[PDB]
Amino acid sequence: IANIIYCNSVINRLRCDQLSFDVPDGFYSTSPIQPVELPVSIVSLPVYHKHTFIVLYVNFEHRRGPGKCYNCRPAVINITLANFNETKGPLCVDTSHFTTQFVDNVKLARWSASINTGNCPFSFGKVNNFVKFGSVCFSLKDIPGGCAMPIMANLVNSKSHNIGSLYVSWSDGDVITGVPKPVEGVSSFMNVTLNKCTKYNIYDVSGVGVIRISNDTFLNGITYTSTSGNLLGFKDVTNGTIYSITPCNPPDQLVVYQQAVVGAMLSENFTSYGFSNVVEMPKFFYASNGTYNCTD
Amino acid sequence: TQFVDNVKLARWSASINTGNCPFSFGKVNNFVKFGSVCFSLKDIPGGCA
Amino acid sequence: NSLNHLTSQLRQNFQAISSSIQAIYDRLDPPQADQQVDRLITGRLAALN
Amino acid sequence: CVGHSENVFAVESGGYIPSNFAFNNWFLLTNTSSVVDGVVRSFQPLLLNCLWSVSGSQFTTGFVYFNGTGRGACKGFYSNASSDVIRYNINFEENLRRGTILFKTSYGAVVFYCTNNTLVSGDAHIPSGTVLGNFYCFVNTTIGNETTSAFVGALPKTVREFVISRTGHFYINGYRYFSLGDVEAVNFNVTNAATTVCTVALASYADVLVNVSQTA
Amino acid sequence: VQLVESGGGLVQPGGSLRLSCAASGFTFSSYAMSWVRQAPGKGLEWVSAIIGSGSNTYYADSVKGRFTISRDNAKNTLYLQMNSLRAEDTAVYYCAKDTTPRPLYSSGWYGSFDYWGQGTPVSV
Amino acid sequence: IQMTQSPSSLSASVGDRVTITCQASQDITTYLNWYQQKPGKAPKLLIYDASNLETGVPSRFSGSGSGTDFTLTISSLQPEDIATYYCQQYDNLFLTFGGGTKVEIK
Ligand SMILES: *[C@@H]1O[C@H](CO)[C@@H](O[C@@H]2O[C@H](CO)[C@@H](O[C@@H]3O[C@H](CO[C@H]4O[C@H](CO)[C@@H](O)[C@H](O)[C@@H]4O)[C@@H](O)[C@H](O[C@H]4O[C@H](CO)[C@@H](O)[C@H](O)[C@@H]4O)[C@@H]3O)[C@H](O)[C@H]2NC(C)=O)[C@H](O)[C@H]1NC(C)=O
Ligand SMILES: *[C@@H]1O[C@H](CO)[C@@H](O[C@@H]2O[C@H](CO)[C@@H](O[C@@H]3O[C@H](CO)[C@@H](O)[C@H](O)[C@@H]3O)[C@H](O)[C@H]2NC(C)=O)[C@H](O)[C@H]1NC(C)=O
Ligand SMILES: *[C@@H]1O[C@H](CO)[C@@H](O[C@@H]2O[C@H](CO)[C@@H](O[C@@H]3O[C@H](CO)[C@@H](O)[C@H](O)[C@@H]3O)[C@H](O)[C@H]2NC(C)=O)[C@H](O)[C@H]1NC(C)=O
Ligand SMILES: *[C@@H]1O[C@H](CO)[C@@H](O[C@@H]2O[C@H](CO)[C@@H](O[C@@H]3O[C@H](CO)[C@@H](O)[C@H](O)[C@@H]3O)[C@H](O)[C@H]2NC(C)=O)[C@H](O)[C@H]1NC(C)=O
Ligand SMILES: *[C@@H]1O[C@H](CO)[C@@H](O[C@@H]2O[C@H](CO)[C@@H](O)[C@H](O)[C@H]2NC(C)=O)[C@H](O)[C@H]1NC(C)=O
Ligand SMILES: *[C@@H]1O[C@H](CO)[C@@H](O)[C@H](O)[C@H]1NC(C)=O
Ligand SMILES: *[C@@H]1O[C@H](CO)[C@@H](O)[C@H](O)[C@H]1NC(C)=O
Ligand SMILES: *[C@@H]1O[C@H](CO)[C@@H](O)[C@H](O)[C@H]1NC(C)=O
Ligand SMILES: *[C@@H]1O[C@H](CO)[C@@H](O)[C@H](O)[C@H]1NC(C)=O
Ligand SMILES: *[C@@H]1O[C@H](CO)[C@@H](O)[C@H](O)[C@H]1NC(C)=O
Ligand SMILES: *[C@@H]1O[C@H](CO)[C@@H](O)[C@H](O)[C@H]1NC(C)=O
Ligand SMILES: *[C@@H]1O[C@H](CO)[C@@H](O)[C@H](O)[C@H]1NC(C)=O
Ligand SMILES: *[C@@H]1O[C@H](CO)[C@@H](O)[C@H](O)[C@H]1NC(C)=O
Ligand SMILES: *[C@@H]1O[C@H](CO)[C@@H](O)[C@H](O)[C@H]1NC(C)=O
Ligand SMILES: *[C@@H]1O[C@H](CO)[C@@H](O)[C@H](O)[C@H]1NC(C)=O
Ligand SMILES: *[C@@H]1O[C@H](CO)[C@@H](O)[C@H](O)[C@H]1NC(C)=O
Repeated sequence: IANIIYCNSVINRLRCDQLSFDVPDGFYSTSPIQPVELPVSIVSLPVYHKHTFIVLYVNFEHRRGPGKCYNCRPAVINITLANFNETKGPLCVDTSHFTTQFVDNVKLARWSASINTGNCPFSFGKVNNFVKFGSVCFSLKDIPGGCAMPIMANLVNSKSHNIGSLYVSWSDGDVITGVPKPVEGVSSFMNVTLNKCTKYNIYDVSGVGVIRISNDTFLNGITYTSTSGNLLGFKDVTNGTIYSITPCNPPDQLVVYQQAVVGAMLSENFTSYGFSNVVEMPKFFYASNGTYNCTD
Repeated sequence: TQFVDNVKLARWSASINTGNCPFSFGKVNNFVKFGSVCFSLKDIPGGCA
Repeated sequence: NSLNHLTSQLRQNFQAISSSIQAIYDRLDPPQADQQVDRLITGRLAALN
Repeated sequence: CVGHSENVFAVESGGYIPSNFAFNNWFLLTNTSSVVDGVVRSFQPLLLNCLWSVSGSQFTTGFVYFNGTGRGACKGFYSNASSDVIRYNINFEENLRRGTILFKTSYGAVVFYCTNNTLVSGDAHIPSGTVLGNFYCFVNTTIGNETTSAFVGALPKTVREFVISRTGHFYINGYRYFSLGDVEAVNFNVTNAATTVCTVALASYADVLVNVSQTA
Repeated sequence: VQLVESGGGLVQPGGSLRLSCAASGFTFSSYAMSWVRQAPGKGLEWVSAIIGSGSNTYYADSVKGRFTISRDNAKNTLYLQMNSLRAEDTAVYYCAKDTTPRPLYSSGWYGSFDYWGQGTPVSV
Repeated sequence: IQMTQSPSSLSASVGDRVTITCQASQDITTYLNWYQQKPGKAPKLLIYDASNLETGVPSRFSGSGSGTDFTLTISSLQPEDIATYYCQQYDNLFLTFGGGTKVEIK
């Protein structure tokens, strides 16, 4: 090591991503850090609703007898899939909305159950994030052409053992979707926050942004998207009002001169980056420490 | 890993193939790194044959 | 022509589950989602070149 | 219909729409997102088999089938072909909130309605999370002699156009809201009739290029 | 693994009290919390418990209905709502940590507490 | 579920093989843990699952039993062993504590 620099200041951070100790004079793009308190905003269309609960129960215990071994693999395993019956065939969801719940019934201390993704294209716990399917079926026995999610038993600071698997089969489509849970008293049809960075799932489109009210009066559709595919706005079917969506942290530009940051171009009227003065320019705001008594 | 052919019939021999596994049974001896590895005569979910 | 070509490449799946990064993280655990996001990163960097 | 005498136009030979038509309340049908500005190519039901005026015609129309049964006095070129989409133009800010829409299928009769008094829907299978102070739409399916009710969702405060496909696709203001299954006929019997409905057209899918501005 | 509580004092019967407990030095969302109090001259009486995700809530018979248990995973804080005080709630309260780590998508058993706090008493 | 700790108090000398038992009134199988309570301090965990020694406790403690009667024995009494003891079951979410015992010095 010859010398080091700490990526703590504005100028030092710009040197760390530029991977150089000297930054040539010019204009550099940058992005503010995203907040972490992101609320959840959900918009959905009211349709014929029936809710199915896919509940998986995992329970095991050590073989009771003359040997009180604890680190050994469990000997008795009892895995059930709620209303699953082997002779009836796989448990296929046949309603519009559903949720998946994992119930651990093991009482042994330091022992816990878990489920892995395996070769499936989705995780058992993440299906509740508005995932779309044309059909979905769950079974405790092998399903042809499906995928398997391994079930594991874990000991604290000790190696874990496989205790079975869950078999899932699916097809693409928009008839069945997975919702988190029917809480008694939450209007999941239209519950959004405004003027704050929030995570949204609006009409089956997920992203992070800011929602606001625009006077636009488009008559066609309920969802408006850009060429990139990103959602630019949506319409409330009960109101008639159209809301716009903006990214939380749009890029800015920093002016560097003689290894120092002298100004910044901004899209908002904030004295950002510690500058004490801000001026209004024809197509952006400009913030700097300048006194505007210069000519060169 | 060691492969032992106990068949004694003339003109007969045993062999093992890679299948869908990302490594060969005999090639594991070439300093292959793993976090864990398990072998079994019955199907293992999320594994290879 | 150059801008429209660059923006249209954002819709490509690049052999991934979806072109939307947030959609991947909403469906898979971080260990598996990272292997899917890397497909979008390499493909989109090629479009920039 | 109503105004300029040309809102209802004379269908050109072959079912084409005149090149100077203002397309007022003629929306671009979409299943998902809607284009704001640009030029797009798509299969749209714009090849008209027959277009007739309802307001000022005194015929009142009644029931309309996808085949020629029930059609009104077509203005201009017309055909005895089978159609796949029926378009109901509905005027300035008018709302179907105070009427019903009848349907005929191969299994009986189906009626679509929207209401605020729970006494009119009969049963309602768990319509949770809704605001109890506003209207919601349901549907009665009569399998012959067996009557059954079901919840379908909600419709906007104002409807500018109605489009129904033979395969049951239900379009409002250019967006597909429901899917009622195969449908062989439809009736727009709503109060303030012959004034809420302006023009009715039977159309078929055709390959078109559309210059869309402000989603119109 | 440090636990510290606050909100003790003297409250008239039937009022309200906002108890609190703070946790640090471990992944807070993976462990079920619990609330327990020791009456003067009595043993330990379990009050309430909360799952790591906060989805399931349990109470004792005397605790049931009077108080609500809540937790905030965004700041590693455990919250309790003392409502409808009686004279028998005069005791010292401890917040405990379960020993079994469970995934956030799973509900599970509890009962083997290993680490406790320091104890904030209340009077009524 | 009711649990009884007996005796509520006992005195022993340095080196005695002290033993304490508590009943459960129900088939708890193996779901019990023991606690250490120094007055003026919060309790600490001694043995879980009725037989496992916690890593933070000296190996001079042992417990065993199955069904409804469970036992906790000390190999030899040391000067800091003087403290309150408690047994608690976790076979049910509405778990209960025992009557509590107060060991004493001689
Ligand atoms: C929203 O999403 C739904 C579901 O996908 C769409 O519904 C499909 O719409 C397409 C429109 O193109 C339909 O396809 C068309 O079917 C028409 C009728 O075909 C039937 O009838 C003929 C006999 O008359 C049979 O031979 C045939 O098998 C069908 O039973 C045809 O008119 C169309 O054919 C024309 O276009 C094709 C293009 O490939 C040409 O090859 C033909 O020569 C001809 O010109 C076409 O096949 C499709 O059937 C609909 N499916 C369902 C399930 O409803 C909605 O349209 C869509 N809405 C929007 C706005 O996007
Ligand atoms: C494997 O574990 C499952 C865990 O679900 C056990 O099934 C559960 O068994 C209990 C006791 O038989 C059932 O409890 C009682 O069921 C009756 C009948 O509905 C009800 O009246 C009682 O209130 C109580 O719930 C429980 O419902 C049942 N649960 C399910 C999902 O089936 C199963 O018995 C265990 N098997 C073995 C061999 O250990
Ligand atoms: C287009 O198809 C429609 C269906 O929506 C036809 O309507 C009805 O079809 C039946 C077919 O036979 C005709 O049935 C007749 O009904 C009378 C009962 O009143 C009975 O007398 C006869 O024995 C026979 O069953 C009925 O005419 C007809 N209904 C109407 C209103 O015409 C419509 O005919 C079809 N036309 C074409 C162009 O295919
Ligand atoms: C697609 O449709 C849009 C909307 O109708 C068309 O844009 C419109 O085009 C006309 C003719 O260029 C514009 O009118 C002209 O406006 C200027 C400024 O007011 C005036 O000096 C001219 O005498 C004439 O009125 C009209 O303003 C413009 N509308 C908008 C909203 O931009 C577009 O041309 C159509 N494109 C195709 C290929 O059909
Ligand atoms: C839709 O179907 C329901 C179910 O039959 C109808 O509800 C009936 O309404 C009448 C009054 O209109 C009541 O006397 C009956 O008791 C209701 N039925 C039941 C089963 O309770 C509803 O009226 C129908 N609506 C329309 C517009 O046809
Ligand atoms: C499975 O279903 C069949 C058919 O209903 C029934 O006879 C059998 O008892 C069921 N078995 C179990 C274990 O539920
Ligand atoms: C929106 O959802 C949040 C979830 O925390 C809930 O607290 C709030 O009350 C909801 N509001 C409406 C109007 O549904
Ligand atoms: C309202 O609408 C007009 C017309 O589009 C637009 O120029 C204006 O910026 C909007 N302003 C407000 C304050 O809503
Ligand atoms: C739009 O809807 C929300 C509730 O969904 C309500 O707060 C708002 O005031 C409504 N605005 C109008 C103009 O109806
Ligand atoms: C920008 O903000 C400054 C400081 O608050 C204010 O005086 C000025 O009027 C604002 N101008 C605009 C155009 O927003
Ligand atoms: C600009 O002036 C303010 C005065 O308070 C100072 O805090 C800030 O650090 C200065 N910035 C630069 C980049 O010189
Ligand atoms: C501006 O610049 C001039 C010329 O360099 C200087 O003398 C003066 O002090 C500055 N300030 C003002 C307010 O003129
Ligand atoms: C349509 O069918 C009717 C009844 O046969 C016939 O009178 C009419 O001339 C037909 N028209 C065309 C344009 O084919
Ligand atoms: C709509 O139903 C609500 C239920 O809260 C009722 O209060 C209201 O009076 C009804 N209104 C109308 C205008 O029919
Ligand atoms: C038809 O009508 C009668 C009227 O009394 C009713 O009892 C019957 O259930 C209905 N049923 C069917 C199956 O169509
Ligand atoms: C037509 O509508 C009127 C007015 O709502 C109603 O009285 C009549 O019963 C309806 N008739 C049919 C056949 O739908």
